Amino acid sequence: SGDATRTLGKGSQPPGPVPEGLIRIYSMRFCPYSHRTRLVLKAKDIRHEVVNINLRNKPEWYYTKHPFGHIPVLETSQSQLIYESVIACEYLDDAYPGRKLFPYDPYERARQKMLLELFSKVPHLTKECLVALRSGRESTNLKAALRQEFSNLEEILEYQNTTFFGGTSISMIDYLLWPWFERLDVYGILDCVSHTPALRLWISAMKWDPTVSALLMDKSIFQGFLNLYFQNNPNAFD
Amino acid sequence: SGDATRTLGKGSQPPGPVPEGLIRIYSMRFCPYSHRTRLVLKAKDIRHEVVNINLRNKPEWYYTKHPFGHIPVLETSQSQLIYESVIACEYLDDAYPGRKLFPYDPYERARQKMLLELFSKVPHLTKECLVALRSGRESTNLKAALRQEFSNLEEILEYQNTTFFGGTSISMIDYLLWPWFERLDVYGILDCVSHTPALRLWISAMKWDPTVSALLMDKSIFQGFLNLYFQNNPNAFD
Ligand SMILES: *SC[C@H](NC(=O)CC[C@H](N)C(=O)O)C(=O)NCC(=O)O
Ligand SMILES: *SC[C@H](NC(=O)CC[C@H](N)C(=O)O)C(=O)NCC(=O)O
Repeated sequence: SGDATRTLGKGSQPPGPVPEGLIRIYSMRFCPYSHRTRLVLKAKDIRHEVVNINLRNKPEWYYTKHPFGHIPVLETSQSQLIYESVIACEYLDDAYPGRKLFPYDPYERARQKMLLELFSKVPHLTKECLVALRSGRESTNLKAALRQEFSNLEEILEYQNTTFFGGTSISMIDYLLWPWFERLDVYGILDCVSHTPALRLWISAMKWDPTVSALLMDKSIFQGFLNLYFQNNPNAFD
Repeated sequence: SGDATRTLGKGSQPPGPVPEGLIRIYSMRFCPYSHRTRLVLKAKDIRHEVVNINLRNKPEWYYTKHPFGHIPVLETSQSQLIYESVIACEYLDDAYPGRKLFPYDPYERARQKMLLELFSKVPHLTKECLVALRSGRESTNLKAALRQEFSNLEEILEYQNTTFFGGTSISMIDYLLWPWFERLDVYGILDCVSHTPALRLWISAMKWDPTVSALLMDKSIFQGFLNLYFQNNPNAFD
């Protein structure tokens, strides 16, 4: 919600300076790391501007935002740059008022970061699973590894006996995990959660969250992206 | 300072419960990750107990502190477990009063975490360098890679024109990086900072810090450790 604009690529005008009272995020519509920070921006009700970046043909000026041209990057009114999706999310939460997403209790807050670490293998595994399916490979081994990681997550929800990873209602950790879980269906690996019932309840509960729901990707647009993407078609990155 | 005790290994008595008003850290005298958390414990003047763990022959009960028996682990009076050195350090800083090690400003705090990420390749590279030297390998390539990482760090200090990574005086980020820098000499890779003058000034400045100085390892004990270690001698882990 609010990121439906053409990407800027090589030869594009850099945006103006960030206006006072706004923060800016450099994103890309299909990037799960950027998705994570956009969820936090929305959930916290932060006034912001989304600038999409062309990852195949990056604007030369974009390397002045991140030395390797990665996304997400946050850029403030005072010229300050913040990156790593997790560092970005955490900064957003501390810097801005209203709803607090991380717990106040130091221990509870640490627990969520520990849960974040337990999840660390999932992003690259889902990616490897996708790449395998998209080349026609019998990706039984990667799926088996993903299922294990998801079993590790299931045991947390199951032990805590709460709907969300951080308790009875949604919080920071839930948004941090969300984007890869949204992608399972289109990735073709929704079956990797067939054995994890609390994860499946969590997925349902997440979709009902105002913020999660507002930012849900259109499934058919996303399928088109993946087709162009795996053909290395420049149109994917627009 | 305060970690000069025999390690507990297989068949060892587990320690009692953590007494009210104390936090406990599971460590090992030569572990750089644990060293990081001990520096924070000391710097914050936190009342604590250090329990050393035998990494070659782990106590069976230790898997009830960390599922893979890693260190450091913090254990509280209320039975709570916190791990990952960085998560531990961060929790310590938020939970305990007096001197604050991370900056108060959200942006400045985020910057330090960004500096921590820039440093991320250094631990395993220094380890690979050590392993290479200790088997008699012409480790020119690993040293070249380490030197690059150290050049990346030098440019930060140089751009900021301050002694410490977080400013004119010592702070959290400095303690987080410290342990690998202490180890360069005994590792045999002190020459990998020959080209980085602010890093070398920083190293000198760090050694003068009350906390850093208090926890400095004895060089000859450490050489003995490495000899036993690379011989897979059980005595290394005592
Ligand atoms: S989704 C696009 C890529 N983003 C990242 O992999 C950021 C990961 C960070 N670790 C994080 O923010 O958490 C991306 O920037 N791809 C462009 C590239 O050239 O790598
Ligand atoms: S120094 C001993 C080892 N510790 C770690 O590698 C912890 C690293 C974490 N990422 C961190 O705390 O930052 C260790 O626990 N070795 C024992 C083993 O069997 O791996």
